[PDB]
Amino acid sequence: IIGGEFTTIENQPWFAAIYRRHRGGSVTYVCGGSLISPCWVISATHCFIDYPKKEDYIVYLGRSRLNSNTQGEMKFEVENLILHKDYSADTLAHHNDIALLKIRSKEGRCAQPSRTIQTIALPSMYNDPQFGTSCEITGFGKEQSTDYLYPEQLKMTVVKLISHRECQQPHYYGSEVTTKMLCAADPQWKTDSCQGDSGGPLVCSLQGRMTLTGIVSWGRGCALKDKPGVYTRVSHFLPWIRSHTK
Amino acid sequence: CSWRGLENHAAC
Repeated sequence: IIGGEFTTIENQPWFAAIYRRHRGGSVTYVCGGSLISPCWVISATHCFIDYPKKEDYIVYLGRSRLNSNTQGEMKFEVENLILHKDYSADTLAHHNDIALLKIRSKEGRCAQPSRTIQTIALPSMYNDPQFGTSCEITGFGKEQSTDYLYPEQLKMTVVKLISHRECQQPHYYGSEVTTKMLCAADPQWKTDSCQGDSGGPLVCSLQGRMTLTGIVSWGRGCALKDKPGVYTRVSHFLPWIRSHTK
Repeated sequence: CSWRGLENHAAC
């Protein structure tokens, strides 16, 4: 998250911190995800597309910190790593950039809702907030494009939903942005999701309800003028989410 | 690769 603010998982308790175990045992942060049900973390396929082996993944819920334990955090293996079969990613856009991680602790349990572990409502289908709506994005992604490190501390920021019209403008993303994506950016482009925020939630309040409107998917750079964050428009993937979480 | 979309990518 470029700019925005540090936060803790209490402020995004559906936020799933998804890591990959490497051969050699190193565990790197992959992406955010959002707990959309106790067993289901939704994230971005691109986060996993190159390493689709579920066994490599560790999902934490209740994690406010990237490389240290957060009290009450839950560690999950990924029982199912469901990538969107229509995922595509050239050039820039990541299409159908949505992934489901069925999470299962070593105790065979899903997320146990706690102060730090909560699900995020999926939007009702094709029900997204209007452009200009401020939504939050959360992640452990880079705080600066040029950063090598991810923040240790979860961050959130607020970006405003950008209309598809605005976002497909050539000087934005042209046709890279689809209706299955939501662009969001800061008006000053000063804050944004960034690398490592992928998969994470774009949460809007569709009034009254914190709603997983978007999944951090892609963008050119981060907090780059005319380059919004692009989010998988979750409300356009409910059938897919439904058909895969049943 | 320094971009969202290439997290956890083989290259990158």
